[PDB]
Amino acid sequence: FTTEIHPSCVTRQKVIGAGEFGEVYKGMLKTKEVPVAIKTLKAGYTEKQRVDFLGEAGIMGQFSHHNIIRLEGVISKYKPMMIITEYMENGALDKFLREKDGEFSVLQLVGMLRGIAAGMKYLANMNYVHRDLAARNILVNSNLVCKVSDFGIPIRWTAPEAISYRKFTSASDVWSFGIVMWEVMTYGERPYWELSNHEVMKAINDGFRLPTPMDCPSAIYQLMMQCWQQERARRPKFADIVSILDKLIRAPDSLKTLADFDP
Ligand SMILES: COc1cc(Nc2ncc3c(n2)-c2ccc(Cl)cc2C(c2c(F)cccc2OC)=NC3)ccc1C(=O)O
Repeated sequence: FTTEIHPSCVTRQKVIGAGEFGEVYKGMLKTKEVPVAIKTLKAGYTEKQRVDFLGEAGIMGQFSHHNIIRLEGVISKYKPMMIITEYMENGALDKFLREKDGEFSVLQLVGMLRGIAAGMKYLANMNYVHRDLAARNILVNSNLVCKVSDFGIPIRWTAPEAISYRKFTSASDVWSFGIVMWEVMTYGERPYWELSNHEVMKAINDGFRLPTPMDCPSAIYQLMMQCWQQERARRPKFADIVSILDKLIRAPDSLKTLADFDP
């Protein structure tokens, strides 16, 4: 099932974006009132668009994890149709970190990566391949919890066997996670900067990998490199990534850089 919500229990308060299917709002939901994100289906939709739009909520409704965006419910009996999710105060991860450049501890950044990895582990253990994992598709709440969203072709986030041979697996999601680690540790820099998609694919085949971010711990960058192994069977699983990041968090000197020992 999917909880069906009566439109009188929703208040749209502010437009916060333009989605694939229509406008997206911040609002409130009566259940004590809770802040929500509200995706609407624009009037004048094709049957395919209506099916696609409501399919997102079908997938999302199958999952319940602290690092996966919560579906509160849908409005499908009234118009416009709406998908109601938990509101995430700090928005998209890549934009959040760019606005906060240099303002987090390395422990805090690794903790965000730990949450993302835990959400992805849950997805993989439910045999869900995401295929579109990127910092723009992760949301951050006011307590800095990061949650995967976007349940429904960007070359530089995709594993080469998925580009060349359309082999999308949890292992290719792991490649994407590596790129996400690099987005996080650079505070939202664009992967491969403005190299062309062709130059990106060419460099990866020749063995180029993204370079170490400034002040990135050695174990974190080497974990990225392991996620970017050309042969997908040599990549860590998400269960391994979660276990590795927990060890680093528990030995936090492993995360320190020079400024932690000087000005
Ligand atoms: C977009 O900007 C924000 C969104 C915020 N919150 C928020 N919370 C939930 C959602 C969204 N946005 C949002 C806003 C606009 C758009 Cl177009 C989409 C969404 C999404 C969303 C996403 F960010 C990525 C992928 C899929 C999404 O919907 C499923 N999911 C729901 C908060 C702050 C900001 C900000 O920049 O200050």
